[PDB]
Amino acid sequence: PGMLPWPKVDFSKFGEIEEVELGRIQKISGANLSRNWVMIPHVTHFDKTDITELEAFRKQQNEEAAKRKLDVKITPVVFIMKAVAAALEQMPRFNSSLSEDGQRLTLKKYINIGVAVDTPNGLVVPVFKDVNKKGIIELSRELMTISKKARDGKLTAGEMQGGCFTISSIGGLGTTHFAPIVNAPEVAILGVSKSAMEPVWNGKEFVPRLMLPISLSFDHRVIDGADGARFITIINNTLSDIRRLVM
Amino acid sequence: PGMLPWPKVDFSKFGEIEEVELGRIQKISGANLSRNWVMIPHVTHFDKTDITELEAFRKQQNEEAAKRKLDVKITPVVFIMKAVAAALEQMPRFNSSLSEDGQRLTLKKYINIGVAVDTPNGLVVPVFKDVNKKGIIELSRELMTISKKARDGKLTAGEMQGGCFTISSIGGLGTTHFAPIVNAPEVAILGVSKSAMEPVWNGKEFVPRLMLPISLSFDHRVIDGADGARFITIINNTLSDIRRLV
Amino acid sequence: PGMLPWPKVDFSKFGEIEEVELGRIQKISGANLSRNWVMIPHVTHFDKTDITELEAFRKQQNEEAAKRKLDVKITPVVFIMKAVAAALEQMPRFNSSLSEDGQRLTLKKYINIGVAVDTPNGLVVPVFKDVNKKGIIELSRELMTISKKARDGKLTAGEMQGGCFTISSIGGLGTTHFAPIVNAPEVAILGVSKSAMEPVWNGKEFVPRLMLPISLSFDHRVIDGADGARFITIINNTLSDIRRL
Repeated sequence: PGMLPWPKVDFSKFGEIEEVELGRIQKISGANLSRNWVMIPHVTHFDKTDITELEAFRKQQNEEAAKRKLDVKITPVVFIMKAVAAALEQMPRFNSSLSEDGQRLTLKKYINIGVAVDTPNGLVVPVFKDVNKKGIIELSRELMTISKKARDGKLTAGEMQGGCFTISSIGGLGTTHFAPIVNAPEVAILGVSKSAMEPVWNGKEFVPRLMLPISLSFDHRVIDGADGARFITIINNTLSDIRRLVM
Repeated sequence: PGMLPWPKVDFSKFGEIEEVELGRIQKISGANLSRNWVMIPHVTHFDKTDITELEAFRKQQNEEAAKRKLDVKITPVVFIMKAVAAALEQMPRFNSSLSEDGQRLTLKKYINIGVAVDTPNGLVVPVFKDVNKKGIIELSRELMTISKKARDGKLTAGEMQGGCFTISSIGGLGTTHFAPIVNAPEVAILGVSKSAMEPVWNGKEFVPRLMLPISLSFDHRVIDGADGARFITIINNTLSDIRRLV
Repeated sequence: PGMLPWPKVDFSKFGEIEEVELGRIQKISGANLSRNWVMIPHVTHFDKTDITELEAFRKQQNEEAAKRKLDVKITPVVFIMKAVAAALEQMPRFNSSLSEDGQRLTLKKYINIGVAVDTPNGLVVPVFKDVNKKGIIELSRELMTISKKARDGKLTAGEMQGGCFTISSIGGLGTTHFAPIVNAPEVAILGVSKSAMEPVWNGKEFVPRLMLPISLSFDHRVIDGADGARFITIINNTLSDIRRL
């Protein structure tokens, strides 16, 4: 509009350089991000959830699947998808998309969750259908299947759409927290960082508990701060108690 | 300008949908927020303040107001208001507004603070006048009244303006920290998250202390990083030491 | 465009005011920030690094130069400079700049790092050249000189040009973490907050360790989430395993 333009400077004046044309994909990504960033007023909430019992449960279930030879591995991100899916039911406004002119809100009745997955071509986001209607075992098989397909790059565009919400877990690579960008036309995204044993006050003394840090970036046009806090809390509570497993 | 449009998707290829029009109030706020988001380069500072003594002082104070029947609950946010007000005097540049062209900064000598209150239609921000000249009892009394007014939706436009700074306390609902958006034409906003008992090093051992996490988002055109850190430290030091309060 | 204008309010209605015109510098940096904020999709990563051994080594080195009277104070930010420079080597894509149209990426082979320094007129960012080639003692002396120069306001043009990466350490003044704005045309910026002794699990008990909080904002058009995590982890690992030097 009436602002300063990009800073054009001769980099060779300082030393050797090398210029590279981005891939066509990297360009599309960059274009979507520039739009998302400018159009969506971002607010990020941070939180930590006690997954001590979730972890013991996950290992317990993997053992049971091992003795009867099921060839299925339950990763912790499966429980995160389920916790998110449950939360989208209780707070339907997070399961939505805002119109282009920002006038109308489309409330989605179906629950599909995109999960960021690392490929040699950087992160991509496959979408899992009806997370709310599928069990841990079935989702784990899907995640397993989609994983290798992801790392090979044999991915169809059709598999990468229909998302209502995104989960990005980068804790395996690091960070204690992060502030992600919302994936339009979705209205929110959950970030997951590395877990760690922490001293938690029980009322008389500190006790070691396995804490999982999470973050929630949301479109502030659609969601207000109070509703954001209620949402990340529900996810917290759900993850810190796996009685949701016994339907 | 020359960027991609909002994605168009036929959402019904996926399942049942329901399109709904936003409320009048909602379109206005989201329109304010879009402007605030792009015209204000945001920096967010995070911090934690030891409120162990403040909590004991607060429960002591209104158990005596109960003894004299003053009909007033002292909420924690009242103390945060005073701490912010005191910090605004010590660093006047935080109590200001940038002109549209960004050449002129208006330093305000008055101190009014907007505080976010939850209502049936979401958070609203009523403004409290001369926070630096009012006592804990008076502010708490206004707070009870104005919050009650806000929930019924009877708030007046005059009670919604004159703001110099904004406080948003959502810790009663959750989060350990958050990064809020500045409410133009203001310059800074303070967020308050949920408190927790945490192990704090005393020099020889860890001891349990009640820690309140706070956050400060500010207009980086007006405020640089060092002053932002100095500002949140003052708020921290004021809340962690009730002497500075009185 | 199709957006609200800046709010228009007469503030004298509410009480005493005083309008002040910004200095030229303040106007200039504010204009830069407004563009950077809008043109760069920001993502901020957070982390903590165990600097217990670094701090013990740093104090040993200072006490040595002290008795020899060599006039050199090693500050923690010098180690961070070395850690970042090293990371810039391992992950060259952070050592770069994106074109105005966002189609071309300029990979640099030189490593210059700007470090935020406080002055009577606020923070300024003088650039230190060839950090990957220079030692800790040498950088410490450079830092002392340029810092005194900045506080006196005698920094040349060239002394503040050529940066590839910015480090802003405000931990001496406060904060437990913060999310800074990328200094275009750079691609990332590292913030450093106040260190504190924290309990750390060793497998059977909590032991006290000195933890330094760091944060990383970056141009998400160039850097994705995974590589952002890898980058901040390298700096973390380098700072916690001082042996690596």
